[PDB]
Amino acid sequence: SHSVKVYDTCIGCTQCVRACPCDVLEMVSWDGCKAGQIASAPRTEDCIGCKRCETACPTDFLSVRVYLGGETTRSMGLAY
Amino acid sequence: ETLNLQIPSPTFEGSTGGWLRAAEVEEKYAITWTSPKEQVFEMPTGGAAIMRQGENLLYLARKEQCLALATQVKNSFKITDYKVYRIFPSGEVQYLHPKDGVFPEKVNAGRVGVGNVSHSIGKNLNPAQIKFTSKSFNG
Amino acid sequence: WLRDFLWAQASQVIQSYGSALSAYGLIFLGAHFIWAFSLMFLFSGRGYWQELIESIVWAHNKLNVAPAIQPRALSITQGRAVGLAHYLLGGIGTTWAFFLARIISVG
Amino acid sequence: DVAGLTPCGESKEFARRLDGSVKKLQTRLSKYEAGTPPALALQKQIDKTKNRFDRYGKAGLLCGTDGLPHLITDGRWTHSGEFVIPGLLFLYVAGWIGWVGRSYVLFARTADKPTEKEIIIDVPVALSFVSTGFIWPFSAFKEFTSGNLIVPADEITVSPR
Amino acid sequence: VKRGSKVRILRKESYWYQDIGTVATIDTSGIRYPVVVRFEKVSYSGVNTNNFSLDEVVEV
Amino acid sequence: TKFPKFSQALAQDPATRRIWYGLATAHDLESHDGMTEENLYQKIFASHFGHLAVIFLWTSGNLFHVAWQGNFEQWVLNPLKVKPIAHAIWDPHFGQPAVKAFTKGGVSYPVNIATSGVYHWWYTIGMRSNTDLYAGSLFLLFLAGVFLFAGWLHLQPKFRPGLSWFKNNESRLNHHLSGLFGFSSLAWSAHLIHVAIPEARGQHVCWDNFTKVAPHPAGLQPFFTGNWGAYAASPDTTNHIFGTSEGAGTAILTFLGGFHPQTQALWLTDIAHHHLAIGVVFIFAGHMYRTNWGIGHSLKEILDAHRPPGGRLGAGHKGIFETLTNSLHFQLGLALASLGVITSLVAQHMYALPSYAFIAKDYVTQSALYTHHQYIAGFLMVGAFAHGAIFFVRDYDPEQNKNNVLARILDHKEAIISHLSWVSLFLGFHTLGIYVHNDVVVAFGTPEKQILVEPVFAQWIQASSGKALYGFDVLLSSTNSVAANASSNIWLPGWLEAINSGKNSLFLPIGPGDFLIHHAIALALHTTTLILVKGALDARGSKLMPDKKDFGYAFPCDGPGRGGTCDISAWDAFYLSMFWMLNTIGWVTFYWHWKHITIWQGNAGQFNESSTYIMGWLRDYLWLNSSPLINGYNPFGMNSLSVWSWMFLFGHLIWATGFMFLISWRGYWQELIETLVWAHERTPLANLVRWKDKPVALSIVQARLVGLIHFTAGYIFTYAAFVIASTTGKFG
Amino acid sequence: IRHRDAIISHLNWICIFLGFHSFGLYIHNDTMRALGRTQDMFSDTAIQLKPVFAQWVQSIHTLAPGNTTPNALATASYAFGGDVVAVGNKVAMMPISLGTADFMVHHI
Ligand code: CLA
Ligand code: CLA
Ligand code: CLA
Ligand code: CLA
Ligand code: CLA
Ligand SMILES: CCCCCCCCCCCCCCCC(=O)OC[C@H](COP(=O)(O)OC[C@@H](O)CO)OC(=O)CCCCCCCCCCCCCCC
Ligand SMILES: CC1=CCCC(C)(C)[C@H]1/C=C/C(C)=C/C=C/C(C)=C/C=C/C=C(C)/C=C/C=C(C)/C=C/C1=C(C)CCCC1(C)C
Ligand SMILES: CC1=CCCC(C)(C)[C@H]1/C=C/C(C)=C/C=C/C(C)=C/C=C/C=C(C)/C=C/C=C(C)/C=C/C1=C(C)CCCC1(C)C
Ligand SMILES: CC1=C(C/C=C(\C)CCC[C@H](C)CCC[C@H](C)CCCC(C)C)C(=O)c2ccccc2C1=O
Ligand code: SF4
Ligand code: SF4
Repeated sequence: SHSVKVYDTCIGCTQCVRACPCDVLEMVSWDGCKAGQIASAPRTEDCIGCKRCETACPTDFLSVRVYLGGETTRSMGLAY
Repeated sequence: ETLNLQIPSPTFEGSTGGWLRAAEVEEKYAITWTSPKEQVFEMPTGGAAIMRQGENLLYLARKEQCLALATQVKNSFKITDYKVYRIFPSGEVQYLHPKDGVFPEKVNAGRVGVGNVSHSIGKNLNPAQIKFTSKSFNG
Repeated sequence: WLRDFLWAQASQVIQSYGSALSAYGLIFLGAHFIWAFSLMFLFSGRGYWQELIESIVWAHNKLNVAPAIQPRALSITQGRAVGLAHYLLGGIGTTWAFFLARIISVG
Repeated sequence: DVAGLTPCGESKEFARRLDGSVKKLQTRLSKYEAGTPPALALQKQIDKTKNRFDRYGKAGLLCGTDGLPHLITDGRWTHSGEFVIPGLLFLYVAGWIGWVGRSYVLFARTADKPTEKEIIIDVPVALSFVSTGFIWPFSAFKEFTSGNLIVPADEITVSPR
Repeated sequence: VKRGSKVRILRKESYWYQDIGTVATIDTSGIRYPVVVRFEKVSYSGVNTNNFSLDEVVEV
Repeated sequence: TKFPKFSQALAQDPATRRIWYGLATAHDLESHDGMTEENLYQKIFASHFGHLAVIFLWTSGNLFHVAWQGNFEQWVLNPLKVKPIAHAIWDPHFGQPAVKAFTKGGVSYPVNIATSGVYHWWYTIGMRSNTDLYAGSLFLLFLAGVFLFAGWLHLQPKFRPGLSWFKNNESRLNHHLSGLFGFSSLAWSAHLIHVAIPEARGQHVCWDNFTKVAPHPAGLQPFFTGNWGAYAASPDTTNHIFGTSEGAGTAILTFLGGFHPQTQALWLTDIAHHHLAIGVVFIFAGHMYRTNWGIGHSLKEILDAHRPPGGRLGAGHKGIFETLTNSLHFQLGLALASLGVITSLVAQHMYALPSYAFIAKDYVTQSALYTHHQYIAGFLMVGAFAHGAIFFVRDYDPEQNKNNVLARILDHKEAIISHLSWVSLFLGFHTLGIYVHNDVVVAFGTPEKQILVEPVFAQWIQASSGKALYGFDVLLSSTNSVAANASSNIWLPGWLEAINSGKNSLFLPIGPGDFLIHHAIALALHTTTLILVKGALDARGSKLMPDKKDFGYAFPCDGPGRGGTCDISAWDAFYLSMFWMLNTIGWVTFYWHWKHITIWQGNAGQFNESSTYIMGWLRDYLWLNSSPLINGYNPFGMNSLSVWSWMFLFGHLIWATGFMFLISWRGYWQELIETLVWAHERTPLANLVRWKDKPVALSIVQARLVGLIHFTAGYIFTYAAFVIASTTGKFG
Repeated sequence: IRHRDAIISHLNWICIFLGFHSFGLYIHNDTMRALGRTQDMFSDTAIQLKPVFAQWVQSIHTLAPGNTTPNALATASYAFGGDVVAVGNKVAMMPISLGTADFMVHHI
């Protein structure tokens, strides 16, 4: 699977979670940013590696980082 | 909670874009949603289908195909009543989305953070430092 | 086709220098150039060119002459569009000179 | 002469270059009547060709075995008109263009919309800058020594490494 | 720092590392990155603002 | 599910990508699962023995196939008229005209003529018959086995060296300088004195008679007296017929300078004295480092002490010792950069100063050898910078290198990269600009308006070595100079004869065409360096990917965000510099070959006039010399250049197929493959057959590698077919 | 759109077949001519791939004047067959014969 990380620079804008085409990301409660929430990556086995989350992220360097790893049927986006 | 297998399927005339042998031997995905109308939508795998008034049910090969339909069904038909399942050939049906009844972009209690790194991205360890060591680069 | 068509009939455009067909001889070489130059845009990627621009921006910053319209490498699509346009300009322009100098001389 | 080369005024191969260039034009002129526009066009080209060869022969250029002029660019003063003086002329224009372009980009930074000044150029101000370029060597060196050409390394963005 | 002041960025992976921005707001709450800084250059993402901590920010 | 046994991430991929990626990652032992540093050095040790045996098997096969199928004995009798045979042809696809067309070489069977020069090398070093060619093949077969067994043996539990052995820098350097370089240079001096030089003089010396045949009549008595100059007495006369006793001297150690007048090659006594002197110098060098007896240098101490007190280098080389010892990629890069320069020196000094008898009259061999080694040089030079990029990403630790030369390089990397950018553009604007000026001015009928710069700096260097062609009268060319008078009793008379004959390639005459191409070659060296240096210095991070080091050396991109990040990895700058390396070796070998084929015809003036514009290179070099190659077959027959004529087209085909991998990218191909997967499942009688690995389009990085390989292979095959067939067809 | 896999897979197969059986004939000929085997080539002299359908259509158009275009006096084009038309001693048009090379490049 791919490895998706969220760094504590996340401002809790939820944009990565809305952009994710495979429901990999969700919002969990936090206290390190004004929004009170941080992105989370509980379902990275479903991550296809599109990096739409990274595109959506507005922090100067990406709070969400996708690290392409071992390929599977899910992460290769194979319908066959 | 469990998928009612008897839910009627949207009127579709078929396409070559549907699922192949890997769906019947590895895994299949299903999406259900409630429609207030008998209206035409676009299938992720091809042409146009007609969703029946009431409860609909589809089967797709990829999880992304079910969610791409869910995005369209919520942006043009304002249906937010969609549940996505994973189905294994053993008969096991695995509920997928929304995973705890609340959409991921909305916060929920009892969600535990996975993948969260306590420092910023520039504070990772250099590859040379963790060479021939099992230690992870995230600090 | 290589010997009896391209090699045999390229004689007029190559030996055209010093004649009225020397313009076709120059466009033959110029289009060969544009075609090859297109492969810089076709075989390369934007990420290399933005990082190269960064060092060039640095030398401007050093001399306080950086522009306010921040230079970027061309988009991924525009690199494809620029590569294809110069490939077509170069490829077709080579044949245009080759066809015209050849058939004016012998036909 | 220098590097075993021959002055073009006494090169026999230079002399055959001039003759062959004129025989080539005269045989094209042999196919036209005297007062025609193609005859006058070619007669003016024979005058131009002869003038060029005469000028090169008397200029101190050195010809090779091939009868073509060769340029000596090692720095010797007898040959400074082939690279050093054209080069001095170039660098004056090039530094002018550079000084003038640099002066305008610094002006445009202090503008209401700095990027609108670069796609819509303030032509009276940009012409004020182009006229200033004639003394760029003095203006730019004083700019350097007054600490206004070079910015220190710690106000320049660099990559993390 | 204080709101409205000009600051030189010291986060090495910032787009504006060793560039000058201006402080928009400073959050009194226990936020990890409480200084909001706006810039005139956009980053490669076209963003012109970012949050920073106090030890990543120096007044000029 | 188990082929990449070294990688569980690939062995669990269900696609055809697993087969491709497992093959391409097999030799990157550092990345294999559960790799310790002990096992990494021990596998490299054994696979170095295995590589050595492959080199000995390759050499034995060349010796065997010439002893068996060659005409070495006939060639030795008459080496300027006989064409050397490489090996015989047995191809059941041949027609009977092809069998006849390849039956040259004086034999009754189809054969391939050799362009490698091994006949001239084996003749010069002593080989005379087929039976000692085969004896040498047998020795290499034995040596390959000895090194195959040594590789297996040092993988055994008791014979596996420790990391402390693998990192003994001072003991390895002492032995490789004094034994591997120095003593074998001394032993090669012995071979020439005892075998090669006697057999160049008609006297056979082999294992049968070597212990009873003195190399010198006096014989190891002048050596033990200090009367060493008694070994230079009576050198080979200028009437000497190589291989025979007529005109032969008795000297074994001379410094005559110049060429043997009949072989046009360096004197064998100069070569033996070269290897004796080099061998002594290297043995002394191999006593520099402290091993076990308290004399010598610590390498760590020397590096730590070389910090200039002015502080301009920072901490200097403190901590470089540990950085180089721990990084095999740093070691590989230094080795490849050093090797890359040498194989370029080999190409340059072997065409201007040939050592083998009657080579440099083999225009095909002389051309192929130069082309071969410059291409090897360009590959080695790219690899050094690639492995320098791999070092910074993987093996460089910035905290053990605080304020070093290495860290301070990375601190001004934009100064370095922008100044390469300027010098590349500076060279490119004006070198292309003069050439285009010359083309336009020549096209308009006015070649006298060309910009023709005399390369006076190089001509003055030629004159400094004694070339009396430009009237510069400096140093060696000057008759009464301190330089000229100093060497007069040794090599000056022979060297001035060699450099002032226009009958060899020593310091060839140069003009404006040579000036222009050298500045093009300068453009291509700085531009290739730019891509590779930018790849090495931006490898760890940039402004687009400040965390680029977390992703590795070879990754496809960081996605379409932040403007787009295609080709952003350090690997991708290797990829991009490979095109510039091919372009530069093209410019070098095109120049070498055109300058030589025009000289070999007797028409050096054709290069002199046509090289100053690009149409001269197109019509007078590529188009003019194409005709024997493209007529290797036609509707009127075929000849023995038919194979090169086919390799020529073959090379254009592979080169163009590479464009498909480089222009068209993955998304188009994955969507086609999905329509092919559908059709197979729906086709009756064919869906009975099922793939074990799901068919997928090649990866983003893999397609770059596949296109690069096809591009590169097409480049090599086309030029080799051209440089060999055009030279063969012309013989001049 | 709902059977585009069947369209693209069938077109994909045709293009592979076409490339093998048009450009591979050229590669067969390069090899045979290079190997000295000119009797093994697809040529007018050797194995013949004639364009009989194009030649037949050319036959019909030369027969058309007075037959299937009865009031026409000449053919629509002399490329189909018929006379050589010369103007200023240069050929205006003349029959364009089709052979193995014409069969090969049309399938190209
Ligand atoms: C006048 C403005 C100006 C000035 C002072 C400089 C200054 C410099 N540039 Mg250049 N640059 C400019 C414009 C300018 N740049 C533009 C418009 C481009 C886009 C094509 C570039 C692209 C560029 C590259 C790619 C590189 C430089 C480099 C450099 C440095 C070395 C000189 C050189 O290589 O010139 C080279 C100049 C060019 C290749 C293009 C110049 C094109 C024109 C002639 C200049 C623009 C004129 C402008 C419209 C002025 C209008 C003024 C008017 C409104 C009053 C130096 C920092 C090099 C560097 O970093 O080396 C250290 C380098 O590699 N620059
Ligand atoms: C005197 C003792 C001695 C000798 C002869 C060697 C010899 C060798 N060792 Mg070393 N080694 C030694 C002691 C010694 N070792 C000690 C004491 C240690 C421990 C501290 C090591 C530790 C060690 C390691 C760890 C490794 C080696 C390796 C090697 C091999 C290097 C590869 C090769 O063939 O290059 C041959 C090189 C030359 C012949 C000289 C280089 C020539 C240069 C490039 C230019 C020559 C140009 C010249 C004109 C050639 C003309 C050719 C002709 C066609 C005209 C080589 C056989 C490596 C290997 O391959 O393992 C099997 C390896 O991995 N050694
Ligand atoms: C003929 C083919 C060709 C040409 C000309 C170039 C040219 C160049 N390449 Mg590219 N490249 C090519 C093929 C080519 N490449 C291919 C096939 C690859 C493999 C993908 C690459 C990969 C590559 C990389 C990776 C890099 C380069 C770099 C460079 C530059 C190096 C030479 C230099 O610095 O100054 C030479 C300058 C020129 C040749 C510019 C020509 C001047 C123009 C033509 C002026 C004409 C103006 C005219 C009026 C325009 C008319 C337009 C009309 C519509 C009005 C230069 C821009 C390097 C670079 O940019 O560093 C600075 C670099 O990093 N190239
Ligand atoms: C960065 C530019 C550059 C580079 C990489 C080279 C590289 C090379 N040159 Mg070229 N050359 C250059 C610029 C350059 N040259 C210029 C500008 C001139 C003057 C026309 C020459 C004149 C020249 C001659 C006459 C010869 C070479 C030769 C060579 C080769 C051997 C090394 C040598 O002589 O260095 C030469 C190095 C220099 C001259 C140093 C230039 C460094 C400065 C920064 C460049 C700019 C100077 C500036 C434009 C002039 C100042 C103003 C002045 C007009 C008042 C090598 C390919 C020789 C060769 O082998 O050819 C076959 C040879 O004989 N070069
Ligand atoms: C010479 C260069 C070259 C070649 C051979 C190909 C070959 C091909 N392209 Mg590519 N392409 C190229 C350049 C090239 N392309 C370039 C530059 C671009 C850039 C835009 C593309 C873009 C492109 C696209 C976008 C598409 C293709 C398609 C195709 C295929 C056409 C179908 C076909 O003919 O199958 C027959 C195969 C051939 C003619 C290849 C040569 C085989 C000959 C006959 C010899 C075979 C020898 C035999 C296998 C030897 C076996 C033994 C050996 C292994 C030892 C084929 C694989 C299309 C495709 O795949 O759809 C079918 C397609 O959609 N190409
Ligand atoms: C083949 C190897 C190629 C290697 C190339 C590597 C890249 C280049 C490496 C850097 C070399 C260049 C930079 C250092 C350049 C360099 O040489 O550094 C010299 C020196 C710096 O070296 P150090 O730090 O070792 O010197 C210590 C002093 O700073 C304090 O002790 O600078 C000085 O402070 C002293 C000035 C020189 C002392 C006077 C010398 C004579 C001057 C007058 C001569 C006669 C003039 C009149 C007649 C004309
Ligand atoms: C790439 C590679 C991979 C892995 C790593 C690696 C190992 C280091 C590397 C090495 C590869 C290497 C070094 C590969 C080396 C491969 C070699 C040397 C292969 C040699 C094969 C020779 C044969 C089959 C001859 C057989 C002769 C016979 C049977 C004759 C017999 C007989 C005749 C007639 C007469 C006598 C009597 C009898 C006995 C009857
Ligand atoms: C990328 C990378 C990252 C970090 C790690 C890394 C691996 C180290 C690095 C790679 C770096 C690489 C790949 C570096 C490559 C470096 C190279 C190829 C350096 C070439 C050096 C040649 C020299 C100094 C020649 C000197 C000749 C002289 C002095 C002749 C003198 C003369 C004599 C004697 C005789 C004639 C007269 C004159 C002319 C006077
Ligand atoms: C060279 C190159 C660049 C760098 C080129 C840039 C940034 C554009 C340089 C163009 C200059 C600035 C202006 C163009 C003027 C030309 C001299 C004439 C062009 C003709 C019309 C535009 C008028 C990329 O950005 C790129 C991106 C993606 C794939 C490949 C490549 C690529 O190959
Ligand atoms: S890479 Fe794509 S699938 Fe994976 S988390 Fe990001 S947006 Fe979701
Ligand atoms: S997009 Fe970036 S900043 Fe916004 S929630 Fe996701 S990780 Fe945090």
